[PDB]
Amino acid sequence: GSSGSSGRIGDGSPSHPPILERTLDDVPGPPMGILFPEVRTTSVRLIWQPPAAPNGIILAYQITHRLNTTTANTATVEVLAPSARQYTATGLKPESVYLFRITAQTRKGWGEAAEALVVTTEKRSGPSSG
Repeated sequence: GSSGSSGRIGDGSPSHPPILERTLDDVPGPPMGILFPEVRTTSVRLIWQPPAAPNGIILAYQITHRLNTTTANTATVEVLAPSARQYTATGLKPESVYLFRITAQTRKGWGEAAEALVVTTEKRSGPSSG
């Protein structure tokens, strides 16, 4: 009796690790997308967005409004819900500038904060640059 045989070898199969994999906890980042669509004298309304990298369930947010140039003791910051993308600021002095600091609240605390300035007036103005 007798017989023979033969074959060939080979292999290959690349892959990639899945993103969005937070092992540890940590406060969120700065809320980007701070634009002022509606801004009046003593009443403004800006809109922001959540941080692509929350790295933690948002419990709420904070919007600090104050006069960039004025006097006082502190700034009356307001806490928003974790499902708040926009906010309304009432009781602002016209013919001035206000700094809007947006922040989120997690199980760790308050992470980065997005600062956005907005003037109070009826005359629309926007240089757009930088």
